[PDB]
Amino acid sequence: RFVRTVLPFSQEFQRDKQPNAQPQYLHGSKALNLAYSSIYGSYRNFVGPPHFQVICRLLGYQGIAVVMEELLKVVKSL
Amino acid sequence: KGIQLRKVEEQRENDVATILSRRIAVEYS
Amino acid sequence: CDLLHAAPFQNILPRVHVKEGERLDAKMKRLESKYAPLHLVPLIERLGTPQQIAIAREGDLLTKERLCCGLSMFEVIL
Amino acid sequence: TTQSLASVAYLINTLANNVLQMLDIQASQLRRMESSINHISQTVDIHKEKVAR
Repeated sequence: RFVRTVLPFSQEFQRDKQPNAQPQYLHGSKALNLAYSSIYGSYRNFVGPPHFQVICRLLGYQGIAVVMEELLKVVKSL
Repeated sequence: KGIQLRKVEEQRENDVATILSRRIAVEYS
Repeated sequence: CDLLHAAPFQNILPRVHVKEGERLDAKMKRLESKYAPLHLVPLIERLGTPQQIAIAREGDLLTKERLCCGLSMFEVIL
Repeated sequence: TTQSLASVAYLINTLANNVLQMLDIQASQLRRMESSINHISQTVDIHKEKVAR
């Protein structure tokens, strides 16, 4: 399993701003949204086999190929 | 470049549907 | 997992139980005959358009060939 | 009065029949097109999977 570092050495990610929308466009309602957020809140602080399998399913083969190529480039640069 | 384009190239009346969509979106934030 | 799911439609069967008096080959042949309708390729060829048959063959080929069939990928990265 | 009614009924029947046949012909052709288009889509995604492999 992967767990975050005790002191971060990188915070320049500067992610985008979360877009707000009605509950219907979300899981469906405030209660449903809260329930799903609570359900999925256990995976926030770690990365494991579930995340890897979801990534594989979502990236098929093209995503894995391109990600590994970029990782090889990064390793070569470093 | 894609994220920069998406940020800058954002979105840009006498249609009832548009007016209603405005009221409900305003009742939200 | 995908390969396990695709066995019935590719004439892939498990090792059936064999008891004294009955030979393994005869039992396997009978089991294959029982599942003959489930087979796609031959069925499509028997009752199918030329275009449909070609597509089916291509699909079957894509389905049966996977990296897990004896292809390694970490060695190239190393 | 008896005649005119028969003529009108005959014309309406023929016209109605023709319209029904036209609709049937169109629907069948649309169905046929839907099969060819599905075959094209199958070929396209098969090619995409081949490229990915």
